[PDB]
Amino acid sequence: MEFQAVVMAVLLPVGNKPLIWYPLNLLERVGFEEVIVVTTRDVQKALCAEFKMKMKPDIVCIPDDADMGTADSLRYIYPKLKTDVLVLSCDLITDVALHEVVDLFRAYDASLAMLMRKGQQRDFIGVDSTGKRLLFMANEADLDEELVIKGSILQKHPRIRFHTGLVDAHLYCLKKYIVDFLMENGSITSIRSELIPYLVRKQFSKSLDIYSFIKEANTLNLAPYDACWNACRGDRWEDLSR
Amino acid sequence: QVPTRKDYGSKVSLFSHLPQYSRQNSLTQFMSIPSSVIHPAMVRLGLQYSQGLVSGSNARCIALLRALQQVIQDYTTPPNEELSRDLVNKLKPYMSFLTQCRPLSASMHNAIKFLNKEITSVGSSKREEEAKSELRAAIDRYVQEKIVLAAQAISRFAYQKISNGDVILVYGCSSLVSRILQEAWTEGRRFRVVVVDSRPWLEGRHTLRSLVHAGVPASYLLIPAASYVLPEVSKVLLGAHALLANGSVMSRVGTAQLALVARAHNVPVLVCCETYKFCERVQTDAFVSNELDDPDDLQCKRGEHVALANWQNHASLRLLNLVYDVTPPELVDLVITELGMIPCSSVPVVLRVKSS
Amino acid sequence: GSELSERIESFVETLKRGGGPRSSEEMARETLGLLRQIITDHRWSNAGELMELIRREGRRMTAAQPSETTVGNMVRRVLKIIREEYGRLHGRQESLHKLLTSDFSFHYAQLQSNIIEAINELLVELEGTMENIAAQALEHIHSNEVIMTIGFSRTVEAFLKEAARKRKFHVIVAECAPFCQGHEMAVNLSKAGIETTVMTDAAIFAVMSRVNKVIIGTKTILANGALRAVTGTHTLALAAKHHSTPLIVCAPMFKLSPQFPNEEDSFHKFVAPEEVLPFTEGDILEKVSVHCPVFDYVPPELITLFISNIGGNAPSYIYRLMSELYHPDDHVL
Amino acid sequence: PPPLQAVLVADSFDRRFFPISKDQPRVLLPLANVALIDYTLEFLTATGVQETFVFCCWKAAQIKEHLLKSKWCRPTSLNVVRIITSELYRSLGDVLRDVDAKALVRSDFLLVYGDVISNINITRALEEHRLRRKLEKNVSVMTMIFKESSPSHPTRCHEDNVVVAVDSTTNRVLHFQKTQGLRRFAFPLSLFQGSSDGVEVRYDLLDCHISICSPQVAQLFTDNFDYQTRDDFVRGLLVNEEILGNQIHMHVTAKEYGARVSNLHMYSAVCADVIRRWVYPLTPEANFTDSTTQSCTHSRHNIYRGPEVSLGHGSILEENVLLGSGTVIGSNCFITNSVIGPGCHIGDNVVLDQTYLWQGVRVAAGAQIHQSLLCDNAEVKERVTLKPRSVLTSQVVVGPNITLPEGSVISLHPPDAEEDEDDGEFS
Amino acid sequence: GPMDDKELIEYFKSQMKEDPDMASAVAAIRTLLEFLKRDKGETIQGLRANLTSAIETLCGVDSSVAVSSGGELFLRFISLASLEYSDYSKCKKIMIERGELFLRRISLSRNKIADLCHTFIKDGATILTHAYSRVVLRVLEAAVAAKKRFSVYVTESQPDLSGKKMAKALCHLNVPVTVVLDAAVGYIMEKADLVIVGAEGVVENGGIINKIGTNQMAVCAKAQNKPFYVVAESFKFVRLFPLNQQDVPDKFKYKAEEHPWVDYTAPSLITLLFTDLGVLTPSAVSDELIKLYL
Repeated sequence: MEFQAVVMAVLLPVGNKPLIWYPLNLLERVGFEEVIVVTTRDVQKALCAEFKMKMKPDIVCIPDDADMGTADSLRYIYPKLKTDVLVLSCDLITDVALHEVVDLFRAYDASLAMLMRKGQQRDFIGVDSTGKRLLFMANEADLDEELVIKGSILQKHPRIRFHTGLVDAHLYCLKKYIVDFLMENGSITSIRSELIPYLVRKQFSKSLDIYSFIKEANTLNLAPYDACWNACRGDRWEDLSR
Repeated sequence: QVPTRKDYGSKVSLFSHLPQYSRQNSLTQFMSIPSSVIHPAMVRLGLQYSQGLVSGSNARCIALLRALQQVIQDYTTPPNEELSRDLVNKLKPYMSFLTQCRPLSASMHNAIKFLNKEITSVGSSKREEEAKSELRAAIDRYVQEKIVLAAQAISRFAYQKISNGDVILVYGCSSLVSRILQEAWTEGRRFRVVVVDSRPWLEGRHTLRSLVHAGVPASYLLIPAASYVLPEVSKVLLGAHALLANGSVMSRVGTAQLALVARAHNVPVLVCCETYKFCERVQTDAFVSNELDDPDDLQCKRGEHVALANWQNHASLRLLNLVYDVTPPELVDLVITELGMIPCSSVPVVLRVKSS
Repeated sequence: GSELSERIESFVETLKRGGGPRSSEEMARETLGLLRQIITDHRWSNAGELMELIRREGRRMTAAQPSETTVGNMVRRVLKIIREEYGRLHGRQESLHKLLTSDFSFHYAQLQSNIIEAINELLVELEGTMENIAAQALEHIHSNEVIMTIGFSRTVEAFLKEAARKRKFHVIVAECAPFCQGHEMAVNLSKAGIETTVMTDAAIFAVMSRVNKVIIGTKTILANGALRAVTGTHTLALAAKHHSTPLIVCAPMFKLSPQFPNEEDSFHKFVAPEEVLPFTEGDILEKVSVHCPVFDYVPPELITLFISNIGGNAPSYIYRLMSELYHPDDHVL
Repeated sequence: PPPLQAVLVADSFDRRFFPISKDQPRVLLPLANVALIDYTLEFLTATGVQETFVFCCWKAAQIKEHLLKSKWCRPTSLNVVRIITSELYRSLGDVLRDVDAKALVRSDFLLVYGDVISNINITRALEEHRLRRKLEKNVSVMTMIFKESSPSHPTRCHEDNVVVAVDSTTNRVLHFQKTQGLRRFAFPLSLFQGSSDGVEVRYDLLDCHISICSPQVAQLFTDNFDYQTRDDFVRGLLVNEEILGNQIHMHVTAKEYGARVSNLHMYSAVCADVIRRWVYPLTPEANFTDSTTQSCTHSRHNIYRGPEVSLGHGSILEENVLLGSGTVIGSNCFITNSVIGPGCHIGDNVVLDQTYLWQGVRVAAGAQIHQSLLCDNAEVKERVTLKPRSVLTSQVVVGPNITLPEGSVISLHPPDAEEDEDDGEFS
Repeated sequence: GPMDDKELIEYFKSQMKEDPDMASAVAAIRTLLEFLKRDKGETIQGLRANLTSAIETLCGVDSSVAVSSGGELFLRFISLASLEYSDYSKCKKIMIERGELFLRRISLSRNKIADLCHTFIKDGATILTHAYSRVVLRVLEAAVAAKKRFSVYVTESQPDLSGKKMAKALCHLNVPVTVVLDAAVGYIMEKADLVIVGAEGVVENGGIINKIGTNQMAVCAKAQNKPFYVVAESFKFVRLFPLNQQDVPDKFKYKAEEHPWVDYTAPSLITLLFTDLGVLTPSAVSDELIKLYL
């Protein structure tokens, strides 16, 4: 058991099939049999009742609190975690071959592996020459109109490829000690906005490695309803195989 | 179960009996995530084997033994069965998967034989956790004795064969050779080293860096120019991947070339090898048993174009990337092992005294 | 006059900076044309002045690039032609017969025309050298043979292409690192339908046990039958000798140089270390000596046969051919 | 295409070579017994330049005398060399303003300094520059030449270290700055506003100080009178991208060599590279300058020996040694990684390591010189040991029975020299 | 101690002089055994140190390889005896008796070699030898006693004319022998059918250490496809691995312009070795040395 599937939800079935089904279906075809889902409870903790009518192999649902972050909800189910965690979100609708990411976590003994896609507050992504090792993680909120790179980083890696328009899939392969540190330091609220930039910064100061797989085929429809139609426009395209 | 890896490209007719894979192609794309048929440690080990993340024979053996220790730690016995049989039967698919990822080296073969002998020797009355701890301790002791103490003894033996003001020629990358040279320089010997490298791996560069970091003067050149530099060379120190029962030295391709040119230039040839790399099999040439690497590695960018790009378009064109070669015992003057300084013909004798 | 001087300077600078005529036959043709222009345009009275002028020009061209022996060979051939014409028009080798049985100041009006027509005949014979060498391919290649080559030799390519028109065989090509020109030879031979294999020089020994004969080109042929070939050819010759594999050198007659292997430290051509160790290595380049010799010396005892436009010969006969092409007094030049 | 021209600046307007440069201009300093301007002229001629303009202000008389005696001033040279001298020159901007005023350059000239050692062929770079000029209506004005290198190489001196941000698709220079004494590098996001793709930060580039420019570059230098160096022009052009963009591109070479001798460390690194044949075919035995006094023969372990050397008995030349014509070496000597000029006299039991001896240097027996530089006709007495990074300038005589410190610079000029001396270090 | 350096050297020289037939190594081993007999010690560490010092002194007396080989063999014998018996008092008697038996066996070794080697000489053969060797003399004596007829060529052995001594000793038993120069080995090689030489020391890889003219003789025999046979006793097996001629220790070359006294012959130039262990290939010496030292 090198991975435990974990699903974040803090969702309404906007589509032909329920939105949560597609990540569940992807995990099922990729080989998973035990899945952990954290359901929203701000409005009503009835998502477990809704999913109790599904025909998936095995699901373990847990209601969340009134308000919690992604990292906080990860901390919520710590006793249920024993190995490296595959953290996903219900909004993921993609036909990715997960071995394109998991292998990055396998071959290099990565501390964290993530999935991102080419696009149609921007995020600055700095990778190496091979295009796999993530060197820089930035958002315009924390920058005073000046992007700063340490001299030692360029000493070790004298070529940095910068991507401005890229969409994260919120698909993460995380080591156990990452979750242990997450519980040790309660300051972190969301893995997407603080934990990953913190790990990328700690990559250059017991070795820490961050890897990212960049895709150019399909991505997940964002939380806003504006892209909700677009996923449907592709849903029938992807429903034939899946 | 585990699918069969597909052969890549067209092979030379003389080498049609050997597998030939593609580096980009991996076996894990058709395997379940998380891994169930194959233990995750073995999956990761095979992934780094096929991509060439670990390459040295000693490094490959150490990584294999670490993965095996992890498997033994995670292993549990099934009801109405014995560990001595269940573990042996369970390890075989993992080794088949590893072989599919990349053909096993001689050191890994010997390690597998030793571990199988150790597991078979485990008594039925032994407790599960006692047996697992004993197996892990045996693996650690095997690593210690067969690698670290052997390298230290070989370095001490080779110190006596290195004198002040001599020129030593080395080939490729070998941890034993680098350690020997580093300790020889440390104890006070003053000399210079000539490093020989070959395409496409260019492993010798590694050794060069080590020498540069040790303060030892060093020179660098490719294998075709070796005949130019041997007139000033006094001794040739070669690492070995395996020693065969007939005294032949199985090593990186180009080693027998250097031995032949050194003999043509009247330069003695010294081979250092740990006794755990000795093999009972025999081999007269490099055709019967060898490894076929990725042919696309032979492509080189000369000028502004790659001449070998899309080489599969030509039906009659073939690309051969041999990994190993065999040096006959008549081209080797001395073998340095942890047992001492012996002739090549004494290789079977060691095989007789190690077994019993 | 001025145009001839510009041509000579351009040739010297091209030789010094490399490049120019890729083909050895093209370089020989250009050298012969330059020598013909020197003879025609420059003013001379007797044979001695012409010989001294040719000697000075050949010395300059040889000093421009000592590794290019074709220019010096052409200069010595022209000098021998001049000597033969002067002896034929004026009068009527060292040996025991000459030792036992016991002046170029004279001027003749028709000597220049004889020299020019002899040079033209030499050029005409030079044009058909490759076809003459390739016409002997069938006498040396049998059915289902295995041939081993190194680098990219145009003469060997013509040899194999002519042989493939009527026989089926396999050719193994070793990439002459660092300038892996063997890839071009392999793809060219594969385009002609020949089944070819690409391998590195490190495998030359390993596959040598399955090779029937070795056919290689050369840059220079020395007076004793030794070779100045591409680097790695000495190892190939040693491997062939270990297995008693016949080694055939397909080399035109204009690559014979009356020099001897006594010369040292100028034989091999040393180029920038970037070809062997890239500049991006960094700090370790400060304390590492990197040498990249382009050419290699092959002793005559490792060569089985020489195939030239005049046929096949043993190395032990090379001296006689060298006696028929060059006067012993022009070796120093 | 029109004939290719080149603008050669024979004046180093900085002052990094004092006190050595007081007597001899930096452009005429002997690196491997050959002046730097000779290397620059050979590089320009080899790459196809047919017209070279030489601008010299400081000590221009010696430069003119040396150039008129050189190979490139012969009528048979394909690269015609013109000498323009003015005492009002103060920077490269002044030279370019003069070029614009006199309209010397017609189209697509080459800009380089007089202390540049290179074997680069810019034919591909020139073709790319001309094609991008034709396609993009002469918007682009400058293409710089960089060598793919590593930050840890000796040729990557700290003073001239540079970090660049470019567009990978079109090789367009977006940001350019120097890393002199900086542990952090700041990149504005305005370049990211140009496009969401293509931005790449490069720190593996060595500044060959070679550029393919346009007459518009000279016009811009004339318009902005505050422009003094090339860095000022590049930074001003890059910051003012809103109006009259005038994009700057770049070209990277990986198989050829290019460097600039701007200080003693760079001088040592470039000399080591030249001796080790890294600038082939520009090698000591090639004799790219047609002079009989600089001929030599190459031998194993990179040993270059000139005519009439007569090495003494028991002396050993280990590796990377160049010997000038007429140099005399004593007995039981040990010379390694050193260049010795013509007409030198060396005593017995003297150990030279990584030293550079110019013509006329006499060294007494028993000396130990390491990583030091000796100028013309310098003298060293008996029992003298020179610590690394020592300089002796213009006939300095050093007394016996002393040991110089590491950073010892001695010259006949009192103020600039740290230890002014005439016949000894003790006053 | 009980025996001093002076009287140690005196005993060695007297034992050599009393029986000129006995080899230097046998005399050295006998002297070491006599030293062990009168030691008056009680610790196996002091006994080992004293024996090592005695071996150093004996090797200082004469610079032969065989003496050092015998010293190392004696040291290994002492180590094995100490391993067998922990108590020193019980160990000393075992060492003494085992040394007596060892002396008897190394005395019978020469006759064993002669009996096992005389069969390789044919009727009407031409045997080529290099210099004086008691083992070769005994081999030829045993061949003559077998009613075999053969001719012998010997070389004069220029540094000290022991070849003339060998020729006289062979004439003593009416053997047709000839004396040739050291420069005539290649000239006379085509006449000889096989080569028999002695050995002062057998190195680890199967090669031999012998008089200065042995190596060129073996090379000339190899160039003409002639068998090269070596007769050597077992106590001359030494764990030395000379890579070339310069690799031979200097304590054996000299004191026994420049004139080395010994040379090394590679195992590839040797057909068979005749020892008291039997007829062996050069590869068997390494096996013997490995088996001896665990």
